[PDB]
Amino acid sequence: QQKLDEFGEQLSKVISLICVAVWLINIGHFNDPVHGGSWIRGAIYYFKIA
Amino acid sequence: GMLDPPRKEVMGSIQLCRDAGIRVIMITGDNKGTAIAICRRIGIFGENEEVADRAYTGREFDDLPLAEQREACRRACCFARVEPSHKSKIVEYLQSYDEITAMTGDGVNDAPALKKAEIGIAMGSGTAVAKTASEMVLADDNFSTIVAAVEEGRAIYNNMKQFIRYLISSNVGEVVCIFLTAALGLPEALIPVQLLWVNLVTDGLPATALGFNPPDLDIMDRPPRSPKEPLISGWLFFRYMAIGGYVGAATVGAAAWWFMYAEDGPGVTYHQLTHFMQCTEDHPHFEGLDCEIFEAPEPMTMALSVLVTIEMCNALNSLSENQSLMRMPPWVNIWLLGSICLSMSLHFLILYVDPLPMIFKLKALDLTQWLMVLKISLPVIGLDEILKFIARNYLEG
Amino acid sequence: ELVIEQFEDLLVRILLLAACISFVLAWFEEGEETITAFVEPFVILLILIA
Amino acid sequence: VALAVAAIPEGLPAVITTCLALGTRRMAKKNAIVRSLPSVETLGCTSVI
Ligand SMILES: C/C=C(/C)C(=O)O[C@H]1C(C)=C2[C@H]([C@@H]1OC(=O)CCCCCCC)[C@@](C)(OC(C)=O)C[C@H](OC(=O)CCC)[C@@]1(O)[C@H]2OC(=O)[C@@]1(C)O
Ligand code: NA
Repeated sequence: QQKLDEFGEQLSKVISLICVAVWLINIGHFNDPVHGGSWIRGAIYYFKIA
Repeated sequence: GMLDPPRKEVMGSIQLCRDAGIRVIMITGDNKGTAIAICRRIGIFGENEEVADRAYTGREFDDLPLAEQREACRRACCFARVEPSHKSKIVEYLQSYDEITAMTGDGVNDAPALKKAEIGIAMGSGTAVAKTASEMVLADDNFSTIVAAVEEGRAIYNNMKQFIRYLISSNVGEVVCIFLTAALGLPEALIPVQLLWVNLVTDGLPATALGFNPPDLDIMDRPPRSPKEPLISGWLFFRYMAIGGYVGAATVGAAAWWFMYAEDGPGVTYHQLTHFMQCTEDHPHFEGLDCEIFEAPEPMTMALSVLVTIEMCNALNSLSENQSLMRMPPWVNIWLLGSICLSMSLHFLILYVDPLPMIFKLKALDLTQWLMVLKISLPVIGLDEILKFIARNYLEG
Repeated sequence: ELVIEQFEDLLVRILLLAACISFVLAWFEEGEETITAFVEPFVILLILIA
Repeated sequence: VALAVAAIPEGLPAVITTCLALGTRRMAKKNAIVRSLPSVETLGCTSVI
């Protein structure tokens, strides 16, 4: 159980580490003011892979 | 019925020059009649355009009053029955308007004008005289080569403009540093031997790398730049004016820092470091330590490190004039990256390799030390990054 | 004649003047580090000649 | 001598030559042989041919 709880504590950190990494992989989206990238549409994408 | 026909690419090439805001004037020893007819075939004149006041024989041009001759040169696109002198004269009038003028030809009758013009361009299959009197030669007699040379010329100048501003911006900060310590009474923060290494190798590579920055796309869709366009002026003056002061205080600062708040040689936290001269003379004054602590190669290494680190940052800031690195990433010019890496690798070399730091009067610094330099240097990027933001918004753009 | 014209530039002259002044101040220093004192004069000279 | 050396960009001329020399070789590929390095800069500035 200690081993399984440990795995969980580490896992939550790795996921976060990724969710933040993916955010950095797509920073260039602040260079295209077209309507095809409103705050709502893009947000859904991160909360989609999250 | 026969004629001396225009080359195939000519018409197209004339259009491209026109798109780049470049005018084309025909100056020929041939007769007016055929000179105009060729002008129409290649697009210098319209099919049914009226050229009564846009085409002249050399004599007709000479008869015009001294005043109107100059104007005719800005209006007319065809000069015929000309003598060698007429060509250089026409070129001279053009230059009287401060216009950068080019001359293309192949005959010895073009030599004078090819000499007079800023850019003499000879045909690859033309006479030796024309060639030896020119700045360039079109190895393939193709007029399109001119356009490509103009594009290359514009691109090369935009890059030169960058590394020129870069290297010269650096020299500004260095002067501030030498002046700060001079009036602040502080000791030598940077010796000449160090500056030379920075303005030749440290910044040398970065500068060269800037010469290979990617050229703009609309470069041939813009008119010619004014010959009097200053490299640094206006907001860029103040901007570089600010960047200079920072580097001047970051170096003189990181140097005075070691002398007071560093855990390697504390000094008078009351700024009495200003009297480091009155140490060997009146030791029992407010010293209590070896006076050779001022000639210590530790603080200077702190100054140089900041200088070097700042420059490498200002090198990435030179990739563009008013564009944030967020828009134009530092990796847009791979040669620039490999450039900064080669400069830093040579900085560590000038510190560790004993035979060097003894000459440049330096001394390697530990991890904690570098972490400091990265706190007075790195912020220079955000500094200029802000100044840019102010230009493309609060200003014209 | 070509060489003489290489030293007509103002800055190249100022840099040359600084070289000589730097060479004079060289003969006025302790003998603990003299082998690494005439570097500035030579370097600034090696460049101008380059 | 410190102010002099600090104000004058010692390497500027070496950067220019290298740039121009490499740019010329690139132009030669475009079939434009440049006999005068300083001309490269002036060409792009041409307003009248
Ligand atoms: C190299 C280093 C320095 C510090 C130098 O003296 O450069 C000045 C100077 C001569 C000019 C200036 C420098 O001016 C100042 O820094 C203002 C005076 C305060 C200095 C006080 C010292 C603590 C350039 C360098 O810099 C800034 C940052 O404003 C920009 C520009 O130069 C260009 O456009 C380059 C042309 C090859 C020139 O105003 C130029 O004068 C001209 O005729 C120009 C048109 O050339
Ligand atoms: Na010429």
